[PDB]
Amino acid sequence: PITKEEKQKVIQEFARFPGDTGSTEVQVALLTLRINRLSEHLKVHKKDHHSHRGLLMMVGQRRRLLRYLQREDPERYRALIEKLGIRG
Amino acid sequence: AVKKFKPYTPSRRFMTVADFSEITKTEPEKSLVKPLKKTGGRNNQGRITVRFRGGGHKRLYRIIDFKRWDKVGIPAKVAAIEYDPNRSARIALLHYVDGEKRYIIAPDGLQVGQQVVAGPDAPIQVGNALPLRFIPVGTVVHAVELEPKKGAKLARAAGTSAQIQGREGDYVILRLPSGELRKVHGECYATVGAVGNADHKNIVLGKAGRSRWLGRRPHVRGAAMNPVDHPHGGGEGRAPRGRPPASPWGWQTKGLKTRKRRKPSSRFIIARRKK
RNA sequence: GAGCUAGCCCUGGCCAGGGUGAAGCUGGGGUGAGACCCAGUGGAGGCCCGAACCGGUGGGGGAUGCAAACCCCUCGGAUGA
RNA sequence: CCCUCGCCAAGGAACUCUGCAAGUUGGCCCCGUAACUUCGGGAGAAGGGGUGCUCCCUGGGGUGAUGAGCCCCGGGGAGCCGCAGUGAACAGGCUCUGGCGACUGUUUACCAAAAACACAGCUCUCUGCGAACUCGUAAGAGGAGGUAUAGGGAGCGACGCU
RNA sequence: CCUAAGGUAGCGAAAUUCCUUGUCGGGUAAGUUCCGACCUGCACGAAAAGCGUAACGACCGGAGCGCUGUCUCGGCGAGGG
RNA sequence: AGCUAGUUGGUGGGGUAAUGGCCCACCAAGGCGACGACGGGUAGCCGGUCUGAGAGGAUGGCCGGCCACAGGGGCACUGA
RNA sequence: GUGGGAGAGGGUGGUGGAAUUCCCGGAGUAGCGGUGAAAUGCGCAGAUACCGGGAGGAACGCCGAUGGCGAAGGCAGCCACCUGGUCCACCCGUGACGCUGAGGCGCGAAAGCGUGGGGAGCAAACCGGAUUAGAUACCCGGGUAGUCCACGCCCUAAACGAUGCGCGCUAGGUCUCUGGGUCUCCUGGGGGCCGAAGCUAACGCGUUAAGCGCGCCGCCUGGGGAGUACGGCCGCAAGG
RNA sequence: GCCGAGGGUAGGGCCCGUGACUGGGGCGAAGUCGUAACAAGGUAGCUGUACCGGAAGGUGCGGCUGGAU
Ligand SMILES: [Mg+2]
Ligand SMILES: [Mg+2]
Ligand SMILES: [Mg+2]
Ligand SMILES: [Mg+2]
Ligand SMILES: [Mg+2]
Ligand SMILES: [Mg+2]
Ligand SMILES: [Mg+2]
Ligand SMILES: [Mg+2]
Ligand SMILES: [Mg+2]
Ligand SMILES: [Mg+2]
Ligand SMILES: [Mg+2]
Ligand SMILES: [Mg+2]
Ligand SMILES: [Mg+2]
Ligand SMILES: [Mg+2]
Ligand SMILES: [Mg+2]
Ligand SMILES: [Mg+2]
Ligand SMILES: [Mg+2]
Ligand SMILES: [Mg+2]
Ligand SMILES: [Mg+2]
Ligand SMILES: [Mg+2]
Ligand SMILES: [Mg+2]
Ligand SMILES: [Mg+2]
Ligand SMILES: [Mg+2]
Ligand SMILES: [Mg+2]
Ligand SMILES: [Mg+2]
Ligand SMILES: [Mg+2]
Ligand SMILES: [Mg+2]
Ligand SMILES: [Mg+2]
Ligand SMILES: [Mg+2]
Ligand SMILES: [Mg+2]
Ligand SMILES: [Mg+2]
Ligand SMILES: [Mg+2]
Ligand SMILES: [Mg+2]
Ligand SMILES: [Mg+2]
Ligand SMILES: [Mg+2]
Ligand SMILES: [Mg+2]
Ligand SMILES: [Mg+2]
Ligand SMILES: [Mg+2]
Ligand SMILES: [Mg+2]
Ligand SMILES: [Mg+2]
Ligand SMILES: [Mg+2]
Ligand SMILES: [Mg+2]
Ligand SMILES: [Mg+2]
Ligand SMILES: [Mg+2]
Ligand SMILES: [Mg+2]
Ligand SMILES: [Mg+2]
Ligand SMILES: [Mg+2]
Ligand SMILES: [Mg+2]
Ligand SMILES: [Mg+2]
Ligand SMILES: [Mg+2]
Ligand SMILES: [Mg+2]
Ligand SMILES: [Mg+2]
Ligand SMILES: [Mg+2]
Ligand SMILES: [Mg+2]
Ligand SMILES: [Mg+2]
Ligand SMILES: [Mg+2]
Ligand SMILES: [Mg+2]
Ligand SMILES: [Mg+2]
Ligand SMILES: [Mg+2]
Ligand SMILES: [Mg+2]
Ligand SMILES: [Mg+2]
Ligand SMILES: [Mg+2]
Ligand SMILES: [Mg+2]
Ligand SMILES: [Mg+2]
Ligand SMILES: [Mg+2]
Ligand SMILES: [Mg+2]
Ligand SMILES: [Mg+2]
Ligand SMILES: [Mg+2]
Ligand SMILES: [Mg+2]
Ligand SMILES: [Mg+2]
Ligand SMILES: [Mg+2]
Ligand SMILES: [Mg+2]
Ligand SMILES: [Mg+2]
Ligand SMILES: [Mg+2]
Ligand SMILES: [Mg+2]
Ligand SMILES: [Mg+2]
Ligand SMILES: [Mg+2]
Ligand SMILES: [Mg+2]
Ligand SMILES: [Mg+2]
Ligand SMILES: [Mg+2]
Ligand SMILES: [Mg+2]
Ligand SMILES: [Mg+2]
Ligand SMILES: [Mg+2]
Ligand SMILES: [Mg+2]
Ligand SMILES: [Mg+2]
Ligand SMILES: [Mg+2]
Ligand SMILES: [Mg+2]
Ligand SMILES: [Mg+2]
Ligand SMILES: [Mg+2]
Ligand SMILES: [Mg+2]
Ligand SMILES: [Mg+2]
Ligand SMILES: [Mg+2]
Ligand SMILES: [Mg+2]
Ligand SMILES: [Mg+2]
Ligand SMILES: [Mg+2]
Ligand SMILES: [Mg+2]
Ligand SMILES: [Mg+2]
Ligand SMILES: [Mg+2]
Ligand SMILES: [Mg+2]
Ligand SMILES: [Mg+2]
Ligand SMILES: [Mg+2]
Ligand SMILES: [Mg+2]
Ligand SMILES: [Mg+2]
Ligand SMILES: [Mg+2]
Ligand SMILES: [Mg+2]
Ligand SMILES: [Mg+2]
Ligand SMILES: [Mg+2]
Ligand SMILES: [Mg+2]
Ligand SMILES: [Mg+2]
Ligand SMILES: [Mg+2]
Ligand SMILES: [Mg+2]
Ligand SMILES: [Mg+2]
Ligand SMILES: [Mg+2]
Ligand SMILES: [Mg+2]
Ligand SMILES: [Mg+2]
Ligand SMILES: [Mg+2]
Ligand SMILES: [Mg+2]
Ligand SMILES: [Mg+2]
Ligand SMILES: [Mg+2]
Ligand SMILES: [Mg+2]
Ligand SMILES: [Mg+2]
Ligand SMILES: [Mg+2]
Ligand SMILES: [Mg+2]
Ligand SMILES: [Mg+2]
Ligand SMILES: [Mg+2]
Ligand SMILES: [Mg+2]
Ligand SMILES: [Mg+2]
Ligand SMILES: [Mg+2]
Ligand SMILES: [Mg+2]
Ligand SMILES: [Mg+2]
Ligand SMILES: [Mg+2]
Ligand SMILES: [Mg+2]
Ligand SMILES: [Mg+2]
Ligand SMILES: [Mg+2]
Ligand SMILES: [Mg+2]
Ligand SMILES: [Mg+2]
Ligand SMILES: [Mg+2]
Ligand SMILES: [Mg+2]
Ligand SMILES: [Mg+2]
Ligand SMILES: [Mg+2]
Ligand SMILES: [Mg+2]
Ligand SMILES: [Mg+2]
Ligand SMILES: [Mg+2]
Ligand SMILES: [Mg+2]
Ligand SMILES: [Mg+2]
Ligand SMILES: [Mg+2]
Ligand SMILES: [Mg+2]
Ligand SMILES: [Mg+2]
Ligand SMILES: [Mg+2]
Ligand SMILES: [Mg+2]
Ligand SMILES: [Mg+2]
Ligand SMILES: [Mg+2]
Ligand SMILES: [Mg+2]
Ligand SMILES: [Mg+2]
Ligand SMILES: [Mg+2]
Ligand SMILES: [Mg+2]
Ligand SMILES: [Mg+2]
Ligand SMILES: [Mg+2]
Ligand SMILES: [Mg+2]
Ligand SMILES: [Mg+2]
Ligand SMILES: [Mg+2]
Ligand SMILES: [Mg+2]
Ligand SMILES: [Mg+2]
Ligand SMILES: [Mg+2]
Ligand SMILES: [Mg+2]
Ligand SMILES: [Mg+2]
Ligand SMILES: [Mg+2]
Ligand SMILES: [Mg+2]
Ligand SMILES: [Mg+2]
Ligand SMILES: [Mg+2]
Ligand SMILES: [Mg+2]
Ligand SMILES: [Mg+2]
Ligand SMILES: [Mg+2]
Ligand SMILES: [Mg+2]
Ligand SMILES: [Mg+2]
Ligand SMILES: [Mg+2]
Ligand SMILES: [Mg+2]
Ligand SMILES: [Mg+2]
Ligand SMILES: [Mg+2]
Ligand SMILES: [Mg+2]
Ligand SMILES: [Mg+2]
Ligand SMILES: [Mg+2]
Ligand SMILES: [Mg+2]
Ligand SMILES: [Mg+2]
Ligand SMILES: [Mg+2]
Ligand SMILES: [Mg+2]
Ligand SMILES: [Mg+2]
Ligand SMILES: [Mg+2]
Ligand SMILES: [Mg+2]
Ligand SMILES: [Mg+2]
Ligand SMILES: [Mg+2]
Ligand SMILES: [Mg+2]
Ligand SMILES: [Mg+2]
Ligand SMILES: [Mg+2]
Ligand SMILES: [Mg+2]
Ligand SMILES: [Mg+2]
Ligand SMILES: [Mg+2]
Ligand SMILES: [Mg+2]
Ligand SMILES: [Mg+2]
Ligand SMILES: [Mg+2]
Ligand SMILES: [Mg+2]
Ligand SMILES: [Mg+2]
Ligand SMILES: [Mg+2]
Ligand SMILES: [Mg+2]
Ligand SMILES: [Mg+2]
Ligand SMILES: [Mg+2]
Ligand SMILES: [Mg+2]
Ligand SMILES: [Mg+2]
Ligand SMILES: [Mg+2]
Ligand SMILES: [Mg+2]
Ligand SMILES: [Mg+2]
Ligand SMILES: [Mg+2]
Ligand SMILES: [Mg+2]
Ligand SMILES: [Mg+2]
Ligand SMILES: [Mg+2]
Ligand SMILES: [Mg+2]
Ligand SMILES: [Mg+2]
Ligand SMILES: [Mg+2]
Ligand SMILES: [Mg+2]
Ligand SMILES: [Mg+2]
Ligand SMILES: [Mg+2]
Ligand SMILES: [Mg+2]
Ligand SMILES: [Mg+2]
Ligand SMILES: [Mg+2]
Repeated sequence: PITKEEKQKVIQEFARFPGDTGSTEVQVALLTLRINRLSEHLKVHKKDHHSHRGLLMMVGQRRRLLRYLQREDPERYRALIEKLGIRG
Repeated sequence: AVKKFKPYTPSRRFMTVADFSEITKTEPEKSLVKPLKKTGGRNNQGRITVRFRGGGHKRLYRIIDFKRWDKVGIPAKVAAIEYDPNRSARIALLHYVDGEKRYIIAPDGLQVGQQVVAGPDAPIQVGNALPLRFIPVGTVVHAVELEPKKGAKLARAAGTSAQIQGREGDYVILRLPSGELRKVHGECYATVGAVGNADHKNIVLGKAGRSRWLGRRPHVRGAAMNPVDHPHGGGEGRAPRGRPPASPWGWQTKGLKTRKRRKPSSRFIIARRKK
């Protein structure tokens, strides 16, 4: 799995203010994290169709926030997806 | 893998070629090659004694190590994996820490840069050689000797494997590539693993010319000949066989057994093959 | 008797010029990543047209011949078994 | 009269076993191109336009030096002549529709080139290796310095559905 | 009644159909050939493979356009005899 | 289910009472489409008429308005 | 976010025993098998029944449940790794970021197809024996695809709860699974039964609505012809 | 001299009428054969698919209850 420690760094490098967990920024960043791992899991386990739905939900989930974030502060949108390397 | 071609010529449409991905060295090791005397299928009398042979690509013969009990306890690194025109299987260049270089036929799974060793003490891992008695019952093995120190004779073609079944005194029990069940002496060396290049059989030659490159001339059917030439010869128009299908020499060719019955190795074959 | 002819073995040599444009690769697009689509590059093939060279489809001539199998026109293959 | 060749009013295959033979078409450039299809093809499908020469204007490239010159690949305009401009020579006639063989190949040197042989591909069958099988009285060889994803024998003959 | 068992799919007047120029349809002014059908298949039929199949063929059929001394139907001319 | 070479726009001219690719030359790579382009089918449109509780449905002969045509097409001349 | 939970949810790799079959050694004799009764079949060339050895494949008994999980198809020995959904408590973070969803994309039981393996049991086709008027069946003896594995296709169903998703509101009793509490019981989330009001043509539904309401989607418009034809797209074919 | 009604050559697209023969469909009916479904319909039914059979159908595999007891 992802570990507690491994996850905090993500929470820590994306937080808007000192105490932050779960702002759009952190939210996307946390999601980008599980996504990219599942992607690599399915790369090997091509027959794990059930967990692909998970992936498609997460990919769907992150997508809807990015639209929110891109709507409110465009300057901030392009900032997060650069640090995360996301568009395609 | 196997590489297909787009149908840009009529013959390309079906032709498939080997993938050659496991190859890391495109040149044979000079001090281990020697010239192949092509025979054309003709013997020292000059007579064709195996019909329809000749005119294939020139080949340099790679000297292979079918002994390996030659160097017990001296390990070697896998330096490369090479193409050998004289077999279905691929070959592995070993650099012994001894400094000496040898070829063996390449097992499946072998890695460029790994190490292998032969002897009573070798770990049971891919590429090692041991007398059959020290390989655990049930593990699959290749390059098996038939009598001790006589050389590896069995399981040498691409993708093949023999498997150890059980033991009985001085002898172990092998299931050969053909499914036959045989006793082989326990001092017969063998190499753990199966032979590589298993995708070999899925190769579609593709056109007459490919066979020609392989040194295989066209085969002419008996039915297309005359009675002087062949049992199936002659007749006006096409004709059925009109007798039990026979070879050019007259023996029965559909079903008839030919192994010598009183052959001494009979005491050692448990079950004749299958399928 | 294989200095003709047939097959094979060893070692050399030869195939004007033009055309078509496979994979691959690079860039662009696409997607979660892909599959894939497009462009350029590329130069594959018992691929195409056609000399040499190897043949011998049709027709005509020849028929005590130029010739005990030739001549003319035409036609098949021409990187390949 | 014969051979080899040239032309021909009107007709245009009515010739004949058969358009046999001979006309036609013919190179390059541009436009354009159907059924069907294994998506490659079918395709040079078909069909049509252009083609010489003179003058004026201009574009890219090679060797120079970045320029002159020399050489290569073009674009645009206006004009001249003849029956006719790949003006001579070399250089496809086309289409529709069945049979047979999938295809390139091979064959009766010297009456048959094919629907015949071969062919990739499919199946049956033999062979545990001093293999089977083949040649040889034998020795010795081929098989194979190969080892059942390998080797022999036989039938069928891409591929699809069987 | 008989057999070891009684020809399945597909195809069929066929490189196979004797009677035969079978019958009907198409094409032609007129078609013993050709194409499409029918089926009492003299005597198809499933690896001596069955029914199809794009591409290919100096293979063998049938038709049309183009164009012609092939023909009506022959004429003149050249050169070697 | 994709359509488009006068095609979509620019410039310069031609043309008319007058705008305009209406027409020509040059230049740019554009214009239209599921809010249905393109294509096929059908119909001249309206005031109104008919029916219907209304909403709606059906319709456009007579009469009034507009359009289009004058054997089938093309073209101009005279002329406000 | 933090901290916890239950589960045949999914993928990979291993591994355990029961049983069937075949082979081998033993010992043993005249029958075994099967049905309604029989025959086919197997058996003195030594079967069945019994003991020991071995080979191989498929499916997991008890637990097991009116249970659990998944969006659906579906998922059951056990072990490890990789991975998804989901509930709970705290009320810590973001601040309407939501709902639905024409096209699109993916998943999708069985059978079926392609290439290669594997093949113990079972078993379309097929053979034989019975039954019968006939028996191209039902019953019995045999038996090939297939059923299993890998990769790639097909995309259908009584693919069902014959019930699209989300949200809010409208009595309760009881049984069960799974979190949390102040552990009588209270509170959440799933799985059944009976029932308030109401709905319904009736049957029945009823806080898991088929009730009272809003949003968006898909769908219906007499039976047959017909899920056919033609066109179109998809597929190797079957065919969708 | 350009454009130009249209005439002519060549190849394509949609539609309509028609065709030896052929595929099933509707109706007719007083015909032949069997009895598949409705009762446990005398082998519970239906189902997608696959193979087979004169015909309804049968059987395999999986599914549903819209199955008596
Ligand atoms: Mg999520
Ligand atoms: Mg975005
Ligand atoms: Mg490989
Ligand atoms: Mg290929
Ligand atoms: Mg290729
Ligand atoms: Mg390819
Ligand atoms: Mg080709
Ligand atoms: Mg081909
Ligand atoms: Mg190979
Ligand atoms: Mg190869
Ligand atoms: Mg390789
Ligand atoms: Mg040397
Ligand atoms: Mg040698
Ligand atoms: Mg010698
Ligand atoms: Mg000699
Ligand atoms: Mg031989
Ligand atoms: Mg030979
Ligand atoms: Mg090799
Ligand atoms: Mg092959
Ligand atoms: Mg060779
Ligand atoms: Mg061969
Ligand atoms: Mg042959
Ligand atoms: Mg022959
Ligand atoms: Mg002969
Ligand atoms: Mg002889
Ligand atoms: Mg003789
Ligand atoms: Mg003989
Ligand atoms: Mg014979
Ligand atoms: Mg003869
Ligand atoms: Mg013969
Ligand atoms: Mg004869
Ligand atoms: Mg013969
Ligand atoms: Mg004959
Ligand atoms: Mg013959
Ligand atoms: Mg024949
Ligand atoms: Mg004969
Ligand atoms: Mg025969
Ligand atoms: Mg004979
Ligand atoms: Mg005979
Ligand atoms: Mg031996
Ligand atoms: Mg010679
Ligand atoms: Mg010679
Ligand atoms: Mg040489
Ligand atoms: Mg050449
Ligand atoms: Mg060339
Ligand atoms: Mg060249
Ligand atoms: Mg490269
Ligand atoms: Mg790329
Ligand atoms: Mg390219
Ligand atoms: Mg080029
Ligand atoms: Mg080339
Ligand atoms: Mg060639
Ligand atoms: Mg060529
Ligand atoms: Mg060529
Ligand atoms: Mg020369
Ligand atoms: Mg010569
Ligand atoms: Mg020759
Ligand atoms: Mg000749
Ligand atoms: Mg000629
Ligand atoms: Mg002659
Ligand atoms: Mg001649
Ligand atoms: Mg002569
Ligand atoms: Mg000549
Ligand atoms: Mg020529
Ligand atoms: Mg030539
Ligand atoms: Mg050529
Ligand atoms: Mg060539
Ligand atoms: Mg070469
Ligand atoms: Mg060669
Ligand atoms: Mg004339
Ligand atoms: Mg004339
Ligand atoms: Mg004519
Ligand atoms: Mg004419
Ligand atoms: Mg005549
Ligand atoms: Mg003719
Ligand atoms: Mg001719
Ligand atoms: Mg000519
Ligand atoms: Mg010419
Ligand atoms: Mg010519
Ligand atoms: Mg056509
Ligand atoms: Mg095409
Ligand atoms: Mg054709
Ligand atoms: Mg042309
Ligand atoms: Mg054609
Ligand atoms: Mg031309
Ligand atoms: Mg001139
Ligand atoms: Mg130079
Ligand atoms: Mg210069
Ligand atoms: Mg020309
Ligand atoms: Mg001239
Ligand atoms: Mg000349
Ligand atoms: Mg000339
Ligand atoms: Mg030519
Ligand atoms: Mg001609
Ligand atoms: Mg044609
Ligand atoms: Mg022809
Ligand atoms: Mg014929
Ligand atoms: Mg044929
Ligand atoms: Mg032939
Ligand atoms: Mg041929
Ligand atoms: Mg074929
Ligand atoms: Mg051939
Ligand atoms: Mg050739
Ligand atoms: Mg050719
Ligand atoms: Mg040829
Ligand atoms: Mg040929
Ligand atoms: Mg001769
Ligand atoms: Mg000859
Ligand atoms: Mg001779
Ligand atoms: Mg002779
Ligand atoms: Mg001769
Ligand atoms: Mg001759
Ligand atoms: Mg000949
Ligand atoms: Mg020829
Ligand atoms: Mg000849
Ligand atoms: Mg031949
Ligand atoms: Mg042949
Ligand atoms: Mg075949
Ligand atoms: Mg095969
Ligand atoms: Mg002999
Ligand atoms: Mg002898
Ligand atoms: Mg010897
Ligand atoms: Mg030897
Ligand atoms: Mg040797
Ligand atoms: Mg060998
Ligand atoms: Mg062939
Ligand atoms: Mg042949
Ligand atoms: Mg043959
Ligand atoms: Mg086909
Ligand atoms: Mg019998
Ligand atoms: Mg007939
Ligand atoms: Mg006839
Ligand atoms: Mg026929
Ligand atoms: Mg035919
Ligand atoms: Mg016949
Ligand atoms: Mg006849
Ligand atoms: Mg006759
Ligand atoms: Mg008559
Ligand atoms: Mg007649
Ligand atoms: Mg007629
Ligand atoms: Mg005629
Ligand atoms: Mg007639
Ligand atoms: Mg007639
Ligand atoms: Mg004829
Ligand atoms: Mg004839
Ligand atoms: Mg016919
Ligand atoms: Mg008849
Ligand atoms: Mg025959
Ligand atoms: Mg034969
Ligand atoms: Mg036969
Ligand atoms: Mg044949
Ligand atoms: Mg045929
Ligand atoms: Mg054929
Ligand atoms: Mg054909
Ligand atoms: Mg040919
Ligand atoms: Mg030919
Ligand atoms: Mg003509
Ligand atoms: Mg004359
Ligand atoms: Mg004269
Ligand atoms: Mg003259
Ligand atoms: Mg004269
Ligand atoms: Mg004269
Ligand atoms: Mg305009
Ligand atoms: Mg213009
Ligand atoms: Mg109209
Ligand atoms: Mg009208
Ligand atoms: Mg009303
Ligand atoms: Mg109206
Ligand atoms: Mg009216
Ligand atoms: Mg009026
Ligand atoms: Mg008018
Ligand atoms: Mg009138
Ligand atoms: Mg008029
Ligand atoms: Mg008018
Ligand atoms: Mg006036
Ligand atoms: Mg026993
Ligand atoms: Mg006895
Ligand atoms: Mg036992
Ligand atoms: Mg659930
Ligand atoms: Mg708060
Ligand atoms: Mg959708
Ligand atoms: Mg499925
Ligand atoms: Mg399945
Ligand atoms: Mg099948
Ligand atoms: Mg299969
Ligand atoms: Mg298989
Ligand atoms: Mg029976
Ligand atoms: Mg019976
Ligand atoms: Mg029966
Ligand atoms: Mg049974
Ligand atoms: Mg099969
Ligand atoms: Mg299956
Ligand atoms: Mg259900
Ligand atoms: Mg449900
Ligand atoms: Mg439904
Ligand atoms: Mg219903
Ligand atoms: Mg919905
Ligand atoms: Mg609703
Ligand atoms: Mg509780
Ligand atoms: Mg608790
Ligand atoms: Mg509850
Ligand atoms: Mg439950
Ligand atoms: Mg209730
Ligand atoms: Mg009530
Ligand atoms: Mg309740
Ligand atoms: Mg209702
Ligand atoms: Mg009606
Ligand atoms: Mg209806
Ligand atoms: Mg359908
Ligand atoms: Mg259906
Ligand atoms: Mg259709
Ligand atoms: Mg015009
Ligand atoms: Mg016109
Ligand atoms: Mg006119
Ligand atoms: Mg009709
Ligand atoms: Mg009809
Ligand atoms: Mg009818
Ligand atoms: Mg009944
Ligand atoms: Mg029943
Ligand atoms: Mg029934
Ligand atoms: Mg069924
Ligand atoms: Mg019958
Ligand atoms: Mg049955
Ligand atoms: Mg279900």
